[PDB]
Amino acid sequence: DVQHERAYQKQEGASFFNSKRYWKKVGLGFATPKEAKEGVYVDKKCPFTGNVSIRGRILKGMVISNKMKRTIIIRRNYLHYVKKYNRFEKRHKNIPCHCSPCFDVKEGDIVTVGQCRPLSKTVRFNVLHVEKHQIFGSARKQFVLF
Amino acid sequence: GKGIKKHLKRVNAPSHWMLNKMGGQYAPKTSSGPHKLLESIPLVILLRNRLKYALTFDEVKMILIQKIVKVDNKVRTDCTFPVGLMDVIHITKSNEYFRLLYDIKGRFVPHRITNEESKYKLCKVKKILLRKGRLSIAVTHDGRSIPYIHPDVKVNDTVRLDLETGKVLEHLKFQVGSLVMVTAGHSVGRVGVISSIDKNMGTYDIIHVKDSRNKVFATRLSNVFVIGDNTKPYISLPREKGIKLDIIEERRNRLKA
Amino acid sequence: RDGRHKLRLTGGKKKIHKKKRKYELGRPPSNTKLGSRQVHVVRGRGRNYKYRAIKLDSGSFSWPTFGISKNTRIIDVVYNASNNELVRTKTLVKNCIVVIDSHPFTTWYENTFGTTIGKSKNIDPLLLEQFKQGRVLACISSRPGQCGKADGYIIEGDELLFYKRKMDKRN
RNA sequence: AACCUGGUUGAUCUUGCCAGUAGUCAUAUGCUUGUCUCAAAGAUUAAGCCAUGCAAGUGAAAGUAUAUAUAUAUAUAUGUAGAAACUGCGAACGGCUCAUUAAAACAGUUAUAGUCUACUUGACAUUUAUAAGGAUAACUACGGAAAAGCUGUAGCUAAUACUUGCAUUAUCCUUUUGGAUAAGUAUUUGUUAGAAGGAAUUAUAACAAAGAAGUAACACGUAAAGUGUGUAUCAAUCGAGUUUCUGACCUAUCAGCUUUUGAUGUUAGGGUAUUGGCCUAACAUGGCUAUGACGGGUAACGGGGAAUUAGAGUUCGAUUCCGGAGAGGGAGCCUGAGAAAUAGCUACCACAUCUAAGGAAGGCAGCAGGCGCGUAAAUUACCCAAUUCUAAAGAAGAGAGGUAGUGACAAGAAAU
RNA sequence: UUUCAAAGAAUCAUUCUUUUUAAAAUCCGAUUUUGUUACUUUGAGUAA
RNA sequence: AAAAACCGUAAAUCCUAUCUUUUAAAGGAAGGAGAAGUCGUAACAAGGUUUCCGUAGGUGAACCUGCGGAAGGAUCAU
RNA sequence: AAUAGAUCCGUAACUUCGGGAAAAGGAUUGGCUCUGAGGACAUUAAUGUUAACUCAGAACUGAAACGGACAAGGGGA
Repeated sequence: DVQHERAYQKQEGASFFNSKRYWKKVGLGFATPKEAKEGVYVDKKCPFTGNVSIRGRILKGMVISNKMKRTIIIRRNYLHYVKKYNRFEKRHKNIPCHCSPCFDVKEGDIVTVGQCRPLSKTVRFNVLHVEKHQIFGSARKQFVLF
Repeated sequence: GKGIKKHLKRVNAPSHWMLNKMGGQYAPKTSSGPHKLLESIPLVILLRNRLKYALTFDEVKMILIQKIVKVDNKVRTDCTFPVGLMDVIHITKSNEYFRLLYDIKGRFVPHRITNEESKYKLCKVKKILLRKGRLSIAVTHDGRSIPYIHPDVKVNDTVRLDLETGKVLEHLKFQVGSLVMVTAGHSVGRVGVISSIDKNMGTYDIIHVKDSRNKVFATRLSNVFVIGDNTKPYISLPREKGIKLDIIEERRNRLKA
Repeated sequence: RDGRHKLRLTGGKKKIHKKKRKYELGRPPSNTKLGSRQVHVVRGRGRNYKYRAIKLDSGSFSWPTFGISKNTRIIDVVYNASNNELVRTKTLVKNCIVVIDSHPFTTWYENTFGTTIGKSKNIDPLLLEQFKQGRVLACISSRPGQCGKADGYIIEGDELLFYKRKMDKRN
């Protein structure tokens, strides 16, 4: 039920036989969800299960497209200032961020993401905290202070 | 090719070197030593532009040939030895000991030191590692590795290392009543007791230092130096005594001669 | 060979400068097969010699159930999650499935526990019958083309269930 | 130094532009030149071509010495020295130029919990010895071709070049001490526990395995035992490589781009020093876009900076320095820690040299000078005395660089 | 549109400083924490 | 060791198409300047038919007419 | 006389926007040995029974040749 690829997800280091699943406290002030701690998903690139260790910086953004498998797109709305006219002005850049299956992602929700070691061609970030934010209109159009 | 670089232009001489613009084209790049290049000076500069013992680099070389200069009570010969943040340099031909101190103005200055207190150097350990068979070693800013430290010593404490035996004597911790120097801060050269610390989650931690004139400033946790506890600064501070002197009333003092 | 000369994120193509610097490198592929033991040494960056195995025969192998290892030699290659060509050509890779002898492990079991640390683990009938056959499955774990030698762990439990179920509703 | 005047008209008030004006560290050019200080100077176009001369080697306690010479008590022992030579180390620094470069570089600001790291420094190690084996230079002797950084056989010999290789440490019971016991560092794989960081599959401990490279068969002399050379690991150092975030010239008469040739991602693997479509196989159909992508131009190396300022700004930024790229223009490659190096090599074309015609060797966008270009730019000078580099590190090299020369590029002082 | 205000010393006739006035966890009648961000004040990292 | 193959890096030559920049080209058709040239009364007054616009057709040219507008008109008005 | 089959890649001027167009112009093509995908049927998520030739890829091999004959546009301004 948990493996269906042409391979098996090993969950490195979790041990199988001696003892007395594996999960980490990640630190940084975020908490491990009970869903992640009592789930059955197996992954290598999961922030809370894999070999990664979040270090670097922390960003926040919106979900745009969750259609992929285990990857989502995060855009970073903010304001940019111009020295000539002395008025702030809008400017944005999106960034592909990996998602663990323990988190349910929906379009428009506010997500916090942390920096991780290069994981794909241009995916270098992993989601940590997700809060439910409803949307009206288009997620692409919608802008928030974050 | 793109190998390790081997020159430093005179304009690109480090900040505290105080070298003239037209006096040539290049400043010496210190060989890989016990301290960072950005925060240490070569003995050539130290004995030339401060001690004024010689007038040419080759004269300095002829001085260095005789085994007269000593660092940490042992012999050194290469003209590119960065002295480092804290140490003792001995000259036996005149039986004089110098110790590197800072100024409230942000530089390096040698300080005359008597023989008794010249045998004590103070080193802040930078890392604590564990080796095979449970032996704990400490790596200092001095580029020196001290094995078999007490379990008492923590990461930020300072250790009274002896120069000759290469062994520890005592530890000094970091309460709000411990004298601490600032290494490379923009307010470098201030001696204080530190009012308190401020630990930040996963970032730099900022510590507040209080002075003898009730002035309070803040500094990054990385570049502090435990120099002694509330009793006294254990080693001899320079003439300015490590208290930073305000600019206008400093001009007043300079004018009143 | 590593970091340029391909399209960008948005979909365009970047203009090319910065003639290839050597430290990108990208050494030519090395393919290790089954035969007589023979290895080569490669002058890796920083004078760190790297062992490139070209023909391997034997190495280390481990029971995870008892947490033990015993030297032996591989027999045949039967499956890999990667492309089918590497298992049809009898080569070795990091996460491949191969066939091993049973006699050294059986002799160790007899000398240790008797009968044909933390002992008394009750083993399993499915692996018991495979041992009775005498040629068993095992999954390689190390990288032969990196370490110059082979090592793997014998497959047990639902892992072997999945492997063998894909092996043989079956052809 | 927060500045205005002539010009539309028969005369007037306007909008409006032309012109006047002053600066440039902005160049050329015309005249003229009684001094001193100071000093820009073939970037503009031709990153076009080059005669010539040089531009990187290295020996003062310390590898190696019957090329070789001397000096001390009497073939005796030492020395003082030594070209030629093998080897170590640098030569991958510097200097020069800006054609390519438009989220690429660059700057600020992270991460490397995803790596490597020459010299040096500090701690410090594991499974025949009253001193081990060959293998060769310089050289001697026969040559050869025109020539070059050309070379065969014969004989040799050395070394810190190459290569074999001489114990012993730790732990438990009665409990100073008697007995018993264990013997692998990295690196790799499998199974457990587990001072620091914020979080480890961290440090480490135990077990099952594999397994490198060693631990001094090398030379000199200081306290009234020392140093040199070289070796395993850890750390720092002198750094480099990837890398997050934010930031740019004009243009829509470039609106839809990318995806069979990897486009975007998942799985697994090869590969690299680590990670990654870097690459391989399978699978998914995805990613960017009027917040201007994809395209095109730039008489575009980026930055701190320069010109002008009342303050806003606009324009120049090759150019003392930081970083990037390059050595004709692509491609490749050895050695070496570190080069995809060019005063290292290989191959093509375009050039071009010498040539006994058979064949050789080439890169001045290094310091000087020549041709060509154009309005446009300096001596084939002196010296490592100053700075600082290289090495076997005082005594030798250094067109890096300093001085001299030409110099109404500019700037300052001041006679008639 | 969602916390207003009141009170006291010190220059000259003003300005200025200082205390409290709800509810909820914290302390045996007192001891004391009660959004994010833009913004703004400060700092440290700030090559020459 | 020459030598040979293999996936691979890929120099260099040619063909094909496209793009970018200058240039030829018989003639054709514009604009400008020039000089007292030639033909007319078009416009400025009720400019001698008020002027102008949008559009279709015609004339040697300035122009004209038809249709619907505007007053910047020659009317601020039984 | 030149190819002409099939797959794949690419395809201009003009235009009544329907086409031109199979434009032009290219690449592959055999034998043997394999890999994968494409169905129906019955038992309490799992195990069995059974059927086409159709495509995509792979090594190996040959005097580098393979629409091997038979069959079949020469294009362009």
